[PDB]
Parts: sequence; C-alpha cells; structure tokens
Amino acid sequence: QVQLQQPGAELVKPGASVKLSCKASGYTFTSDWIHWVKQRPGHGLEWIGEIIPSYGRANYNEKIQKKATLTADKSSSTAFMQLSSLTSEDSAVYYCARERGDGYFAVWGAGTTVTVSSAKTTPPSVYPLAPGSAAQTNSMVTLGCLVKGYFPEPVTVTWNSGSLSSGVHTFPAVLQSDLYTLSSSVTVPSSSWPSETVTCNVAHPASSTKVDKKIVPRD
Amino acid sequence: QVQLQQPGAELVKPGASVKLSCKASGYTFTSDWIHWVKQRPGHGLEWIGEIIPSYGRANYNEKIQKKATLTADKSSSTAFMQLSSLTSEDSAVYYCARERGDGYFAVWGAGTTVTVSSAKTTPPSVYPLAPGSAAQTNSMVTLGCLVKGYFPEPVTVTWNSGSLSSGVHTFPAVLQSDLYTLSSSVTVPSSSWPSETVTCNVAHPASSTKVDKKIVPRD
Amino acid sequence: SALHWRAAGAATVLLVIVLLAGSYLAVLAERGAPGAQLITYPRALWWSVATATTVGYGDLYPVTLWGRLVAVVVMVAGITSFGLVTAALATWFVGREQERRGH
Amino acid sequence: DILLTQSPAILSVSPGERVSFSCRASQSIGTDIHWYQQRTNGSPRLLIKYASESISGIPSRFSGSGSGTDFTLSINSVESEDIANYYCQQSNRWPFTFGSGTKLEIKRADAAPTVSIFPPSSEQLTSGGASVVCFLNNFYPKDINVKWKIDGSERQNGVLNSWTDQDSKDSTYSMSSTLTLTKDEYERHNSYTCEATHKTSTSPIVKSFNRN
Ligand code: NA
Ligand code: NA
Repeated sequence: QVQLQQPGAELVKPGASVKLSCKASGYTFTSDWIHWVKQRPGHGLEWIGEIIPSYGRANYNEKIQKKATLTADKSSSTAFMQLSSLTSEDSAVYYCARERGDGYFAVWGAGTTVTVSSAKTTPPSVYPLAPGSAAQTNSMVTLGCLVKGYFPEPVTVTWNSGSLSSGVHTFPAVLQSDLYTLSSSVTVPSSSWPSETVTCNVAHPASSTKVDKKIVPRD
Repeated sequence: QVQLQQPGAELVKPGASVKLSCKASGYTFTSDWIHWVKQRPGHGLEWIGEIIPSYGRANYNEKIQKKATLTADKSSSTAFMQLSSLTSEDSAVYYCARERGDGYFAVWGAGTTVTVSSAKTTPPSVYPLAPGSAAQTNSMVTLGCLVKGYFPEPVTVTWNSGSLSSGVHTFPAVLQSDLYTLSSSVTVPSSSWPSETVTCNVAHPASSTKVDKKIVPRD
Repeated sequence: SALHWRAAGAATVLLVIVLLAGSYLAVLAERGAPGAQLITYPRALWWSVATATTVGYGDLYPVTLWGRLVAVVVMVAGITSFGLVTAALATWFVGREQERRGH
Repeated sequence: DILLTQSPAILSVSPGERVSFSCRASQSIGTDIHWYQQRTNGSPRLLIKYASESISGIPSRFSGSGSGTDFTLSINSVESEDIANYYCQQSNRWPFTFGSGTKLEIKRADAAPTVSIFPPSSEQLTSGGASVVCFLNNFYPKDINVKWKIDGSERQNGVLNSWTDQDSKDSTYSMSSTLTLTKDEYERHNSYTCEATHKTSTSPIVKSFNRN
C-alpha cells in the first residue's frame, strides 16, 4: 500500500509562505526520519532537511538558504515543512521520504508541485478529440482529449479511470499567457471503439476539480 | 568596549629596531593567547607569532625570517613585539589579536602602521576647502579639507569629531618627495551649512598631533 | 566511608584534575611544532579523555616530548583510577561474601 | 603548514543577490576554519567560526558551509556594507594560516559624478602654497578621465589623482584631483577649470572658478 501521502499542488504568491504536509501509514517506528527533497524542472534531486517525529529535532541543508522549518504532529503521523519568503527559484516539486535511519530512503512521496506566481487558480477545459469522418482506420484507432486553460501545474490524466494504460501518451504542458495546455492520446484496437466505452479522467488538485469525458464519434 | 589597544604608527630607520605594544582589558584569562599579524600594503594577512602572557612561552612563524621576539608584562596585561634589523619589506600594518586558545581570533587591535625610512617625522598641513562664490548649489552641498606635507602614514580624519559620518569620502594619500597628501569630503544638506558648524578632525599619531579646522564660506 | 571508597573518590577527583591540567599542558607543549594537532583546549580535552581510557583515534596524538610525557601522566592516571575502582569493587564483594558465610 | 586557496580573487555580484566565497585547504581539516571580514583601512572582523557557527552581532545574511577541504561563505541579499576583503583561516594544525583573500564587488546602476571645484585657501597662500582641489564623488563605473585647464589651455604638470575603492555606503567610486602650483604661478593666472569625462554623459561635466 501507498505509505506516504502529499498534496498534489500548492500555489503561492511571491513573498508569501506555505506549509507542506506528509502523513505516513504502515510501519512507523520511533527511530524513523522524514526527509524533504527539492527538484526543480529539468534538474536533479536536492536534499533540504530531515526530522525525527518522536523528538522533533530537525536538520537543514546549510549549503542553500534555510527557507524551511520542520515540525511534526505525533498523533496524526504527519510531518510538515514551513517555507517562507518564496521566489521563482522556489518553484519546484517537493518530495518527502521515509528513512529508517540507515541512509537510504526506502519509500517516497508523490511530490507537491509548488508554483510561485501572482496569478489566480484556473480550472481546466477538457474537450474530446474524435477522428474526422473523412479519415479512415486499420487494426488500431487513436483517440484523445485536450486539456487547456489551467493554472498551475500539474494535471493527472488517465483512461477509463486508469484501467486502460497500454498505448497512452500524455504530452507535456505548454505555457502561454499564464495558462497551461496539454493533450493525451490513447490507441485501442479498431474493433473495441466505440462499442466499448472510452473515457479520459482529468484531475486538477490546485482547484480540487476532477472531470470525466467519454469519447464519442463525430455526429 | 574596545578590548585591544595599539599605537597608531611607528617610524623606524632602516636597520634599527622597534618594540610594539598591545594592552588588553575585559576578560583576560590565563589561557589567553596574544597573536601578531603582518599586512603589507595591498597584501593579505600573515601570521607572525603568538604568546601566552601567563607563562611567557612564544611561538614564531618559521616560514619567514624570525625578525620578532615576543615578551609580555603580567601586571599591565600588555604584550610586546621586538622587531630588529628592519628593511623596506618590514613596512606594514601590524595587528595583535586575542585568541581564547580555540583557533579563531575573536577581537583584533587597531594596527600599528610601521614605516621603514630614513626621513624625519613631519606634522600635516590642514587647509579648508569652501565652494567658490561663482559655483552654485542644489539640495546638497559638498565641502572638504586638504591634508598635505606629512610623514609617515597614516592620518585619522573625522567630521564634527566623528558625529557626522554619512556621505564622507577620505581619499588615499599620494607620496611625493618624502611627503604624503590626501583629502576628505563631506556632503550635507544645503540648508544646514554654514548655519550649523562643520569641522574636520585630523589626527597624526606619528607626530602626536591633532588639529581641528572649521569650514567657513569664502569671504 | 571505608578506605577503598575514599580512595576511589579521591582517584576520580584526582583524574579530573589530571585531565584538565593534561588538556592545558598538551596545548602549551604542542604549539610550536609544525603539523601539531593538539593545539586547541577543547580538542586536547577530548584527547585526554580518550587517552585516559587507553583509546587512540587515528593520528590524534602528541608529537613533542613534553606532550608525550603529559600523555604518559594522563595514561597512568587513567589506568590507576580504573584499576582502583576495580580494587574497591573487589573489596566490597569479598567483604559481603565474608558476611554471607557468617565468617 | 596548511595551504589555503581562495578562488576566485575578485568576485562581482548584483545587489540583493546571493554570493559564495570558496576556500580550499591543502588537506582535510574537518570544520576547523574561520571567516573574517575586512573593509578599507579597517581591522579584520570575525564572521563565522568553526565552518558554520555564527557569531552574535553578525548579520543573519551571513552563513557558512562545508567540511573537509571545500568550504564556502555565503551572503543572501548582498548590500553596500558587504564590500570588503574576505579571509579564511584554519586552526587544524600548527601553525595557523590564512587564505590569500577574496574581494567582494557590487555591480550597480550607472551613476554620474558630483563635481566640486575648490580654490586654494588663504592659509595655504600665507605659507606661499597653492592647490586647486576638484572632487568627483559617487560615480559608476570607476573609469573616469579628469582634465585640467588654465585660462582655456590644458595643464598636465602638478596633477595628482587618487581613487577610492568601491564605497561601502552606496557601492560607488570617488576620485580626487589635486593641481599643485607655486603661489607665484597661481598669481599670474586668472581662471582654473576641472573637466570630467564619464560613461554617463557624452558632454564633459565642468567646474570653473576665476581668481578675481
Ligand atoms: Na585500548
Ligand atoms: Na586506534
């Protein structure tokens, strides 16, 4: 089962502060250490800190500026990271990891995609993409759905609630005028569609919105 | 309060010897170490020696020639540095520093500007500099006073006995025919001067002379 | 307050003084020798603790004669102390065994 | 003897940015290292003891990093007061040694000089000396050319120029120009002009006075 749980995304205004959460199930010893790792877009992993929940002593990376402050709630088994006075350089994915106190981080968190911008939260616009009546097909048929006009990253796109997975490409978002835009494609045998229902599931954690749209042929 | 006290300047003839002093107040433990650091004009810091006053054992930098010999008076809490057979290469600022015996030098001395030359000591000539009747002003007015014809370095220049500090430039001295020359400028709001008194304070430790001169407008 | 318990306490008290003096003396002896590591008081303190317990870490050891003489004094004092505790402990157990058999 | 190496020598940075001075030791020294700040004419000031530990009174902008051989001194939001030489000093083995040093420089916006001409004092004339002093204050960059003219004719002899290191108040530079003449030479001429040629203005910023 999934051990560590983090919020998907967090939007912060430049200069403002944010607390990040990380709860844990399974085996939760007294000797356990919860770390936090920073990863900028297209960059490597960067260790920021660590905290032992049972005592509350925290250690921080002194190589980079100490922006964070670590605290932990004992009863809920949740670790927290208080980050303040954030710039554009703070816009990154933040992971939390369980370390048994023996070096390696065995189980990792999903990651919190933090974006530092003055813009407001925008829910996505999901539109289906069915093949035109002029175009033909063979053994396989490729379908899709468009995701546009949302802020900030990311969005989770699955097909038939994740049950359909083989032959799916989710293209990276493009930013234009404070709004992202991406697409996802699915390739199924020509026989299946649309006699068998196909639906892409789009989740936007920043606006806390999840929308579904079934792919149907053009008129 | 100022912990360590050193004479401002010392003039020495080439080949002759000189003793440098360094008294200390505040916390003066038995475990304390008094060091001495050499800094040539436009050069880095250079450790010369160390001495524990309570026992009188001294250690010297063997990388450079052992020109110095360290002694200390217990009752006066003063450390001494006996330097002999000095060349032009010995012309430098000499600091004394307090080390608690744990590596770092916490509190430093003012420094003794030692000059090795055959020339005699010359008191400075202080002349005020007021704006010409032809020149105009705006919100701010810049004044000054000239210091010339003195040997050797340095000179301490303050304005209104150091009370005036914001917007003051003390330009480095220029050597010409065995005599130094420098200037210091002050920028005050046009409204203040001369309805409020402005005076530059020039101190020459080598001749043990301190002179003041109030800036007044031209006739 | 028997002799062996008085002597052990005296040895322990003495040891601490030997440690403190030993740290102080090490620094005064080592400084001057090029490459010497025992040149700061807090470092020499934990050196003394190690040395008194007959433990050596890497090349954390005096290089000078007097520094090594201090080391000898620290070592001897260390062993004497932890030998005197054993002796004091032994005296206590043998005394009770005498009571155990009604002797 | 531990050799300490501070690279690079001169370090230039934008105002409000983060900066980092590196100091490398010849061999492993643990954390036995200390940082010192020294401004113009002033004495060395302790910043960070034992690699990372901070001294009270020292700004929270200063923080130390590193162990072994690689050591770093870092400043967040670099301001005018930080312009100084920076020295690393080890305490691992006897004898104690310093680094060569690293000078901090702040690249600010361009500034025009504040030109001020000054006639020689009557007190100097009493002794029979004459000196026309001309200041160029608070300009950026430091590169500036000063021209002296007597009655419209250029003068070169007797001119002594002194430049200041970047000012710890506003991150600017200042020059002082001194034209030294004998009283007799001063008495036989009418007007004295001090010209300043800088990057900010294509036209020479001039100041002039007449002896009359
Ligand atoms: Na052993
Ligand atoms: Na060993």
